[PDB]
Amino acid sequence: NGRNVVVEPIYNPDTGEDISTSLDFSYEPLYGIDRYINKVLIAPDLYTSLININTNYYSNEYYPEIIVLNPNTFHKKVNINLDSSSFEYKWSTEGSDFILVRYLEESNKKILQKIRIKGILSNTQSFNKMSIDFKDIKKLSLGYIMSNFKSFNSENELDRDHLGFKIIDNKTYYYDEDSKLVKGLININNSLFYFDPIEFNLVTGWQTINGKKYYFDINTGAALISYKIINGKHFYFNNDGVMQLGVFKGPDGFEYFAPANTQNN
Amino acid sequence: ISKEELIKLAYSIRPRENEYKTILTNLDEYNKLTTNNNENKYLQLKKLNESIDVFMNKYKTSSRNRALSNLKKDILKEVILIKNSNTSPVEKNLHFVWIGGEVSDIALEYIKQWADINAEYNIKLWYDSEAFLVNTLKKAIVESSTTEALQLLEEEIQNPQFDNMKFYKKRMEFIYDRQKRFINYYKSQINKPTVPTIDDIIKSHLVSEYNRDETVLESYRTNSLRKINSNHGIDIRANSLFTEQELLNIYSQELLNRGNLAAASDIVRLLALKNFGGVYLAVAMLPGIHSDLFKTISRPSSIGLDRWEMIKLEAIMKYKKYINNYTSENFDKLDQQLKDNFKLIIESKSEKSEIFSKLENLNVSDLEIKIAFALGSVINQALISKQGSYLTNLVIEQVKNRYQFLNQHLNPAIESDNNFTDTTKIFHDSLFNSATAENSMFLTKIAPYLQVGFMPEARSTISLSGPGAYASAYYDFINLQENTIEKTLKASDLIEFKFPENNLSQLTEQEINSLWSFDQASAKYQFEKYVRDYTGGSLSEDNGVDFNKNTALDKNYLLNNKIPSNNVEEAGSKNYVHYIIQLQGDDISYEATCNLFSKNPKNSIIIQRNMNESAKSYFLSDDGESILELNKYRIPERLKNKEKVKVTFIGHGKDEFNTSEFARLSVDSLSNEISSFLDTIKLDISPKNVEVNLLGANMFSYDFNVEETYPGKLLLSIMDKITSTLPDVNKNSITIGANQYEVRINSEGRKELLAHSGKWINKEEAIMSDLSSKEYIFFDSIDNKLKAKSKNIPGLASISEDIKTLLLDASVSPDTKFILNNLKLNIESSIGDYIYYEKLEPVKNIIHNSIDDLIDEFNLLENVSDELYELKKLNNLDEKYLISFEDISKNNSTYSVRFINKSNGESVYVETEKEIFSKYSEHITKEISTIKNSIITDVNGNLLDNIQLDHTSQVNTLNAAFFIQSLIDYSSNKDVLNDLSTSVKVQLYAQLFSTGLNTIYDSIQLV
Repeated sequence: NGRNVVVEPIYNPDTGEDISTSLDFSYEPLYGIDRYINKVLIAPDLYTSLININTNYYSNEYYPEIIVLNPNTFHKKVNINLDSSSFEYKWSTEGSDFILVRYLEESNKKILQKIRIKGILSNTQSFNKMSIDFKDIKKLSLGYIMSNFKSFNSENELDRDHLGFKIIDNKTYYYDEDSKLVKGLININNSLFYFDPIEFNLVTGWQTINGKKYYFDINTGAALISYKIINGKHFYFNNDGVMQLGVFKGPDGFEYFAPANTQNN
Repeated sequence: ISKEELIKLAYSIRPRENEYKTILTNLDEYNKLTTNNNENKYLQLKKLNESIDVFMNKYKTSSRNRALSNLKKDILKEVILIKNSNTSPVEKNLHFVWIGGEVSDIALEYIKQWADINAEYNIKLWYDSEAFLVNTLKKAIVESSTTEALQLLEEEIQNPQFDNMKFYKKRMEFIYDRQKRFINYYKSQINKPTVPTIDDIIKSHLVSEYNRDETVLESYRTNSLRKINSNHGIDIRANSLFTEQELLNIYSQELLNRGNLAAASDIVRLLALKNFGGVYLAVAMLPGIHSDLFKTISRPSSIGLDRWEMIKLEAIMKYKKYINNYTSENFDKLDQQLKDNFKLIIESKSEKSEIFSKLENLNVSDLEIKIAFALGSVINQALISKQGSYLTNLVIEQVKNRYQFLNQHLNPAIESDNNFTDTTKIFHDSLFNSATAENSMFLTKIAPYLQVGFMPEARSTISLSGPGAYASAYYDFINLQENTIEKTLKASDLIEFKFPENNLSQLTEQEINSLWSFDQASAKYQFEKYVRDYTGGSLSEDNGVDFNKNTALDKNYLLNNKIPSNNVEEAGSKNYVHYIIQLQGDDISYEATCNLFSKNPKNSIIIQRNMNESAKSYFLSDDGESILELNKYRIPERLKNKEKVKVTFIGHGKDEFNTSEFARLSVDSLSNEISSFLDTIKLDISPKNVEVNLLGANMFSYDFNVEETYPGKLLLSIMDKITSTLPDVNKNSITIGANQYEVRINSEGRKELLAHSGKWINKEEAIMSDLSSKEYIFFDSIDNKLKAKSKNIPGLASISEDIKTLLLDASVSPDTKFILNNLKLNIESSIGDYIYYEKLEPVKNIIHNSIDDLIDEFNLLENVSDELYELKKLNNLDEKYLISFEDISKNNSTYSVRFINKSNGESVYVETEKEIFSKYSEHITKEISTIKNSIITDVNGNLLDNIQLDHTSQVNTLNAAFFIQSLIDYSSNKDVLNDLSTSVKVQLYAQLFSTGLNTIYDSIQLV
């Protein structure tokens, strides 16, 4: 389905037993595998009037946006309970859904937690059903949030659905199958490519990944493999693309590829 | 409908509760109380719904709430089933309202046409005998207040940068003072033992406070009475319409306190339809036209549907006229064979016998009323009701509730005798301190109630007694509630309550003339007319240096003085090019083009069409500080990949409401200009969506009728050119748009405006009104008329926040504080209207489409479950029967489906002519064959799965697994009777393991 997490209430085995009316989400089980997950789709049920979203788990690196589906419960008001303060939120609107953004700066690390409530502006029944609880204030409304909180333009988000190389700016991306925007060191057809893991764009030139040295072509972006001439010097890589220090054979003959701080430095 | 099937369908571990027993007893009373009378049955169903609501509110985690919600949905079907029972025609009457003045000759011709076509229908015209001079009194008050305010503002008239809203505020203050004096004089003549009349009090006030003549006003009262009494007039005071003192007070405060004749006419409509059952039509309505007599004429694609309908009416009433001044300017367009075809096809028939339809059968229920439609919303034009109609009582109860709320929150400000500003501040402080979460939009709408009809952008009757009250009462009737204030209505329920189109036929020249509202452009042109009438020497502000000034592009001034001083920025995407075009040789458009180039110094080009030979494209290079004089209006290679184009024409427009010219061009001339410009674009850009702007003075955006406006016909011609010539741009990827002023931020941070004098003026309320009133009009994809785009809601919120900060500022005059408060109320009402009217589109991507696909699959699953349940009810098959889906062998007409018992396995056959259980069986066979080839082999009951690492082979198996798993696992509605879960489980087991269920026929192995 596109590597999307579907949070769902547990189906009750006993029919006569009382049905639970709460949903909880936390970023804790996404630790380590958040670099593969596209989005999170919380899907409430008929018996759901309370949603807790624990947004304080700060040890992750990538935070997927949360899309809250529109419920059709018999309850008068359904409750969203975020454990965060009333400030550091900017609201928006992309068509007919409500966008909430948590942007906070800490430890010289940027955290952008985005929450979207899908299909909530279509009619006043869905508009007046939601009531959002924070850490410092509680029992709000979407009209209160629109009147009080600061608004930002979310229409600048150019990264829509694509399928191949997009040169949408001076930068360039990949946009793989199911439009996931891959962000690491990946191979696509037969050659290794590198996309910078904090801005998602393709980077060229010299690169270092966990100490090892790779080289990526300026014209294309693929990892160089054979004995290649770079700026009048000579370098040798293996099939994996990493340079090797030692004695290896080129077309002109064997050569010596020394480490740094040597007789020639 | 389940008298005894509700039990053993909703089981809980706890025993039966008192509210559940009340629900069961009330349901049994409903089922055992069956009669042809519908009102008692409706009240019984409403009591049942209220009992279910209070039980589900009391007990939250009960296991019966799912079955009770399904019962609630069955109740919402049953109310439509109850209303569609008494198919009886309405009693034959027509009602028309004209209060306070002479009946116009055009409306007289319309009602005589209605009487001539419908001879068997007894028409009526309602009027007030004591109210005949209120229109003249209101006109005199408006003219006196205009003179009083304009004598005070005469020293500021001479400023060309004058703002109109302060003059309108002063005129509204004087109007409120005169109305307070008149109502004090009217309430001063109640304590006398003798009784006066309303027209006598109005005449006395007119001859005391004006130079009015008693004999002239007596003559005007007398001649107006005989015209109405000859033209089927019946008095509203002679009949027993006015019964309740609350409704008398409502009519008195909406006639004498406020000169609001349409609001008085609304309660007149409801009281007339409550007393005498009849069919109401407005005085600007025409009878319907048969579609068969005009279907031989093909409609052109360059003419909208409303334009085609009104030129059809103009073609009918052009030759056989029946109207003294029926304008046919839109009919007089160039179509010679269409005009000749219309002439022969209306001269080949008889006179008023087949051209216009008849009202010979209007079959409605006692509870039902029908109402006209206008752009997806109801409108109080055509009504059909019997005598004593229940939903008509609901509408008048909603009007009573809204007026009671308004009077309760207004009467402190009425009794507090102050001036207009303090009175409306007391009113606003009383309203906003009682604003809950359910009527915030309602209070924001009815907040500028005292200035309705006098100040621009003041619409309160729509929420008080008009289409908002009608839609609220429709919701209240359908969903079985009491006194809903403001909630939405489904389009399906609205078209189920829809008036017939061939009986309504709304489109009328008088209807189009009345469709315009008192907006910003109307207020500006009325102010200009007032100044031009009061002062003999009018001021010509359009002359300037406008002509004979072929100013070249100052490259040094553009590069060194404007782009480094660009203090503004945008937060939108940059995959577009800005084709900035200058159409006039003046410093105003030169500075406007320079400022737009400051807005976009990267992608924009400059084309000056004030001269012809020295016309090219100016833009920055790949490096900064370099401007190219490239000819042929071309673009660099960096701009050859953008998917959007944003053309912009900057010029002037003459002072005319709905101006037909821009920059001394016309619609067709500018369409040919854009076509000739597009002949050079086609070799560079193959875009996905286009966008046309229009900047310049006296260029506004209108929201009621987008046709007959300047962007409408231009939009139609340009969309024809786009869908003919430019590839990969769809019909719905079109956008027209008009803007009046120019926005610039200086080094301080303030927003600056450019006027005709060439200097920069901080007209903050004008620039905020322009930014909040700019719209975009596009062509909708359902093959309909032109629609308006949704505005930038965060942009409106930013404008409202800036208004809030400027109102919290200290050095701001109270008049501008009042104007900005009104603008904030208008912006909040606009956002509430976008929420309320369902004008916000859903988003479309890969993530959002799958959610809607599962929603549609669940709805289809519920429909199949309900139809299977009623089939099992009809054919008297018990719970032990399992339907087969692989055997949908059919006859020529009916569909035959077989059943398998779970105890002895016989194969009976039943016949039912339904398209469902054939395509659904095909779907559940295809989604089982999708996973059938995902299994390589079966070894001793263990299935060896085959995994596919291709992405497109993983979506199909996952979708099939979801589709099978949902309808094999989910407990559907009324699933204790029919077991569709095991009915598809047996089919899945048979197809996965053995030979299929269509082949297995032996009873023992079937069991």
